[PDB]
Amino acid sequence: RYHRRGGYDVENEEKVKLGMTNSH
Amino acid sequence: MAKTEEMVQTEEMETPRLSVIVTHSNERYDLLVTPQQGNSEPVVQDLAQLVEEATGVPLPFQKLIFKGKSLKEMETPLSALGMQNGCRVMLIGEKSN
Repeated sequence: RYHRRGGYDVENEEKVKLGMTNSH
Repeated sequence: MAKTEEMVQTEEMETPRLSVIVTHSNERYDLLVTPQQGNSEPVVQDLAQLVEEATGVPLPFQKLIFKGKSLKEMETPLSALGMQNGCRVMLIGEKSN
């Protein structure tokens, strides 16, 4: 996804159980 | 954390070493204060441009809530646009980059 740090590292992700890269 | 008595940040054409702390949840970018007014005193579109140019994000795509005002072309008088070295600005939402 074209979203630098959104929800996860940068990709859509399937797990999404760690907001470590949600914005940071 | 008193970002006021400094006046020594990023210097530009008219801006006398003035940069604002643009924070987005955790993300922080350094943007130069909008001049063409009175050096330490920026324009009314300052807070709006600060967050916008901070990452190239359109105003309706963010929600600036700081400097004792809200994101807009004009809200509160320039005298209340953070009379210091840029002050601090934060927006709620996403960012188009």
